[PDB]
Amino acid sequence: SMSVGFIGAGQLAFALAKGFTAAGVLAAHKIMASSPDMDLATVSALRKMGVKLTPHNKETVQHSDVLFLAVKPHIIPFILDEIGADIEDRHIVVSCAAGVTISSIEKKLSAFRPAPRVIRCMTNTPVVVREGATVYATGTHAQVEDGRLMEQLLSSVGFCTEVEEDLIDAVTGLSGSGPAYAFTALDALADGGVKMGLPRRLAVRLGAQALLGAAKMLLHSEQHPGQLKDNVSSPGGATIHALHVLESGGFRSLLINAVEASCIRTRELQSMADQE
Amino acid sequence: FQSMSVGFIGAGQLAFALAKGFTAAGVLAAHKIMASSPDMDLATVSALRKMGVKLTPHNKETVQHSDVLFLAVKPHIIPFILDEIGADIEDRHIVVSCAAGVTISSIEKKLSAFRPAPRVIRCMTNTPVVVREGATVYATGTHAQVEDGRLMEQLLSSVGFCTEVEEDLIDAVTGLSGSGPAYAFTALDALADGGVKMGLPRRLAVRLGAQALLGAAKMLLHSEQHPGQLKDNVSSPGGATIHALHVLESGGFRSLLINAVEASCIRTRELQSMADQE
Amino acid sequence: FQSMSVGFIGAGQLAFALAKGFTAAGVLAAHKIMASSPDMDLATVSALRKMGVKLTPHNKETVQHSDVLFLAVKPHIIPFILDEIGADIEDRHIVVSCAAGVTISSIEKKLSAFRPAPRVIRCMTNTPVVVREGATVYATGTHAQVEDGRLMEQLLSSVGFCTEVEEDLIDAVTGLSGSGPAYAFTALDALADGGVKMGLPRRLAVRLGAQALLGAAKMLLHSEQHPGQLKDNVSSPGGATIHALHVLESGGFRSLLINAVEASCIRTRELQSMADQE
Amino acid sequence: FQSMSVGFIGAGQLAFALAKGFTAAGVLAAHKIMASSPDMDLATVSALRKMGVKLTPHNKETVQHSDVLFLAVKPHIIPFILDEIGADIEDRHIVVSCAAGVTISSIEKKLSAFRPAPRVIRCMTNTPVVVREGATVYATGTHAQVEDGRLMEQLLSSVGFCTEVEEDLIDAVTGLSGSGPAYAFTALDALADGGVKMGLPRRLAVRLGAQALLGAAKMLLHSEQHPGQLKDNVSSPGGATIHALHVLESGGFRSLLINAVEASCIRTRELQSMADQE
Ligand SMILES: NC(=O)C1=CN([C@@H]2O[C@H](COP(=O)(O)OP(=O)(O)OC[C@H]3O[C@@H](n4cnc5c(N)ncnc54)[C@H](O)[C@@H]3O)[C@@H](O)[C@H]2O)C=CC1
Ligand SMILES: NC(=O)C1=CN([C@@H]2O[C@H](COP(=O)(O)OP(=O)(O)OC[C@H]3O[C@@H](n4cnc5c(N)ncnc54)[C@H](O)[C@@H]3O)[C@@H](O)[C@H]2O)C=CC1
Ligand SMILES: NC(=O)C1=CN([C@@H]2O[C@H](COP(=O)(O)OP(=O)(O)OC[C@H]3O[C@@H](n4cnc5c(N)ncnc54)[C@H](O)[C@@H]3O)[C@@H](O)[C@H]2O)C=CC1
Ligand SMILES: NC(=O)C1=CN([C@@H]2O[C@H](COP(=O)(O)OP(=O)(O)OC[C@H]3O[C@@H](n4cnc5c(N)ncnc54)[C@H](O)[C@@H]3O)[C@@H](O)[C@H]2O)C=CC1
Ligand SMILES: CC(C)(C)[C@H](O)C(=O)O
Ligand SMILES: CC(C)(C)[C@H](O)C(=O)O
Ligand SMILES: CC(C)(C)[C@H](O)C(=O)O
Ligand SMILES: CC(C)(C)[C@H](O)C(=O)O
Repeated sequence: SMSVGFIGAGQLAFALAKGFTAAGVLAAHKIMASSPDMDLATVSALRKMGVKLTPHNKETVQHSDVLFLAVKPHIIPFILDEIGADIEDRHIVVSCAAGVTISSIEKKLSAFRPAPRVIRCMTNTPVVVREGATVYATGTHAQVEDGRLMEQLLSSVGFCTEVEEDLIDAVTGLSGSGPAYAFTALDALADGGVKMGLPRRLAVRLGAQALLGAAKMLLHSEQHPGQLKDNVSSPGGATIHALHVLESGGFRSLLINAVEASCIRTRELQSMADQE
Repeated sequence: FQSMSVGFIGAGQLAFALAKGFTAAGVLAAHKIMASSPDMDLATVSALRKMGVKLTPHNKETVQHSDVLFLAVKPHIIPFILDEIGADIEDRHIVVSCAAGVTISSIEKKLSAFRPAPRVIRCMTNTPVVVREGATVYATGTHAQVEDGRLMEQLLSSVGFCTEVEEDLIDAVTGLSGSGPAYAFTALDALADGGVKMGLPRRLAVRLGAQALLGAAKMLLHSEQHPGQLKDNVSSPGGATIHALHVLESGGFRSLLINAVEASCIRTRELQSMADQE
Repeated sequence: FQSMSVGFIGAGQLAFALAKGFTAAGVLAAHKIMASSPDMDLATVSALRKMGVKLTPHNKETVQHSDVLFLAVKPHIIPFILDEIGADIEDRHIVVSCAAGVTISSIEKKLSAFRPAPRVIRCMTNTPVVVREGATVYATGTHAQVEDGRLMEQLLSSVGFCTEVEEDLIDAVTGLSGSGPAYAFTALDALADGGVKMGLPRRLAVRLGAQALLGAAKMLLHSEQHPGQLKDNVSSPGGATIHALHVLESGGFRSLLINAVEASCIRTRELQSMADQE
Repeated sequence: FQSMSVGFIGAGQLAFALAKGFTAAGVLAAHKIMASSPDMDLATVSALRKMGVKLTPHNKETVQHSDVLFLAVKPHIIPFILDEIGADIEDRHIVVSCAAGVTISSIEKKLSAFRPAPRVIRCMTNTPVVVREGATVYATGTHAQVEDGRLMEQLLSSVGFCTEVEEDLIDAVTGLSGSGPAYAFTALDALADGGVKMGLPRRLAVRLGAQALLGAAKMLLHSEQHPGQLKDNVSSPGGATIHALHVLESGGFRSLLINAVEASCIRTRELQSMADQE
């Protein structure tokens, strides 16, 4: 029954729309997405899914019950000025934009109607295979059932939980950027397999299966990742020799550096936006 | 395969992980599984008992019970248990060695002193078979029948990915997907430390980091695109992800994971060469 | 036994540390202990004398006094004193070698040239036996009776942790708990320097750093949880500890301690290889 | 006093650790302790309840129960609970803030708006109070009576080392002994990895590494000698320990621990600067 809109018909709109329709929670034709350029590739893929496309953001707003903001963060103020007069009391406005605060969104929208229902979320591209990692925070006028509705919807495409808004920039550096850390690691592990004599295709398949299985083990275990590691490492054995060379390069410190750098850049960009 | 009895020589981490995976998959009833260990007071033995798996101190009883016999002892114990139960191997047995490094030829040579034509398969797997997401390769031995490889692939596919390989790939597979979960646990612990540094509670940071790794791995498995293209899709221009990828690159992140696979593979080969010297 | 007599061949640091621990524990009166060194002017010799330990320059006299005979000379002197005292070993003697690296085989070979069936135990301990918090492992030799191992474990448990191991673990134990105290002394000196840099008086910084290390070690010994979980409990999100852990990780702190255990273990094995060649 | 009543505002890790230590020491019966948290479903809340500690969601009830009132909430919550309970502080109350970074000045300013002359003590402790081996410092506030400091030192000495300091030392103490246990847990995990690399079972490696750290720390606390002298006594010429110390030095081991104390102390000061601005 629910009509869903995406302002911005790009990578994230495609990923969510694919996940929602694969989950069977939405019919593709009950989704509408808008972008200025109707000839983009993401738009073609959405079109082939059966999603409704239009260049006009107002049509997306008028179609939608739940309205996702899926444009780049510096575009958010422009489209809020554009469609703010079109937001109705029935709308739930879900901002997916990195860094952009609920306060900044409500300030724009409240100049039109007084009580906009805003939810901010951070998700990631694996919603496309229904294994996303999603957090959300509720705005000033978001009703209790608004947050419940959004958790049910986003749980259909992965993990979803409510957070205080002040955690979301850190979540962005961990699970928002996290898939890229994983793709980098998987490319490098495959190079390692190839160096040691494996065909590339097998090395890619085995590395990716190893990462998936290990992540699932941790999610299903009550034990600390160090204990799961201890269970792998036999005394004198192959694994503990390999963990040593990771440690000698400061492997752990690089991943900490990465989360920190993505979080800090997220905060720094929003600081630029608020100054502007 | 209801007519199939499965046994484990060794009742430790891998025997538990496989028995838990097989029974969760429904391909084996736990009472059709027997496992043996000289220490019936181990945490893995207690876990196997509560599953319904039959337990005995005596390896000979495992052999007599089993059709498919998994060798799940440490690699240096393999020649001792081959000498112990070699005279008990029957024509019906398929011997599946899971031991790192240990060659099919060394196993066949030991068993053939007792009865010619032992049916031997060598595999390398990993602990995530316990959640039915293992990564398993196997190589068939000299006297393994064609049906033996198909049978073993059917059984091991129920607990994850499984494919046949030439034996000379297995030591490298060991360094990639055998040791792989440990690389992942290390990475996930570090990613969680990063989440905590930036203000997340530890439990949430662990959950999100693990989910991000799982989802990305599944994306790559289900996509036709290169990991670099999927990575390019994450990084917006000027954005948070590309800033983070730069600091990974500045530390030689990629080279460390190459070093790891290499070090595990080389150690695997080194240990077997020491065993072959003995 | 409260009638048991104990001897040390080599009245140096370890003989002092064990004798101090045994007597502080009350398991031995100092007068049941005899120690021998060629130089009766050593400081360790004077310290033992003040405790009430019997001293002599003659290793034969220590052998005649003793039931349990500790060998506490430097490893390259072990063959020399075995040649000197071998004809004086009796049926009643338990010979306990504390020497790093020196194998039970090499000791039994020297002593068996004089008299068959020497009862030999090899141990590795560490200096904190002086405060009854040592870490000790032992392996029993070919002719040690079952009660010899139990007696030695009872004695050494009075001054710290003590457990039986296979002899092939002892060189690795040497690199971990034998050299271990030196790693801790280095760490405590540096932690104190950090406290001083941030404005603490040296005496307070030393006291707090050592207390923190002691308490943390005791927590781990008394906990069922992984050290990573205990570390996670210390680290509040965004907080001081997680910031400090990051700078440790950026320097490869963990890899340095792995390097250290490895280097001590490898050196221990290399030194014994040189002795065996000679 | 055996009539003294103790309260914890914030029934989390530190409240559990202190309550466990106080009761294990016998200085307080569990029923003289009350702790409050807004979520009565927390694991720390259940652990305290099993010990016999009184629990309530209402911070006012803890204040009414208590003579000595510990503030054991996260630092940014301190101003919130001072506003909540300030009108309930009485002449009899000793308010002991355990919060990292939070100054006596800021606490006395909030409480004095309700009632003049609050008796305030600030402390910094660490988690090993749970095994009665904490490291604790305290500074007395403007209106603390002389016996208030003595009472607090007597109480906190029951669970470890405790001494009075000037308040301007506490942020540095935080970086040394407050974060200290986490440095030790990291070191012990890595030492165990080294033991495992060289062939030790994990459980034995963890046990020996922790015992070595504990014993070394106890040696230093009981010795009059410099940690460098104790280190010198471990290092035999040409031997295993001095080889291992070299590889520590080549990685700048000492500098990493200095970096850590500094980073924790600086972060502690920075967090309080942010609070003071707010
Ligand atoms: N891609 C992901 O997996 C995730 C992205 N996000 C957030 O989602 C938002 C979009 O990310 P992507 O989809 O990656 O960027 P993208 O660049 O692929 O798509 C952006 C879309 O906005 C469209 N657009 C530009 N100007 C517009 C306007 N005036 N009106 C309407 N549409 C307009 C562009 O044509 C394009 O279709 C960003 O704020 C990003 O931070 C958050 C979580 C993960
Ligand atoms: N743990 C893993 O994830 C994987 C392990 N492997 C291989 O599986 C084998 C076992 O690995 P884990 O189970 O991790 O070792 P583990 O040490 O947990 O279990 C070893 C078992 O062998 C038993 N055992 C010792 N001597 C025995 C004897 N004479 N007869 C019967 N049982 C005896 C021990 O009591 C213990 O139950 C090794 O060869 C390892 O390389 C292969 C791939 C993955
Ligand atoms: N110091 C420690 O905490 C530990 C030391 N060990 C082992 O204990 C043995 C000695 O260690 P330290 O006491 O540190 O050495 P140390 O050099 O302090 O004492 C060695 C003693 O042997 C004496 N000695 C030299 N030639 C002798 C002879 N011909 N007959 C009798 N005594 C003779 C020396 O005079 C000196 O008193 C070494 O093999 C060392 O590996 C093992 C574990 C811990
Ligand atoms: N954990 C340790 O070993 C040490 C901690 N500290 C300090 O102790 C304080 C707490 O440390 P942890 O116990 O580790 O924190 P924790 O987070 O484990 O426990 C904090 C407790 O405060 C409770 N809380 C939250 N809002 C509250 C409210 N409005 N009223 C009452 N209780 C409330 C939480 O529910 C939780 O039970 C912090 O200021 C920390 O700096 C100082 C020295 C050592
Ligand atoms: C799975 C593997 C054989 C690599 C194990 O982790 C080991 O190190 O022995
Ligand atoms: C998901 C995320 C917002 C982190 C995106 O990958 C970006 O870098 O802009
Ligand atoms: C004990 C300490 C206050 C340093 C805590 O571990 C933290 O990091 O907040
Ligand atoms: C205890 C030990 C044998 C390791 C001594 O410290 C040495 O280096 O010789």
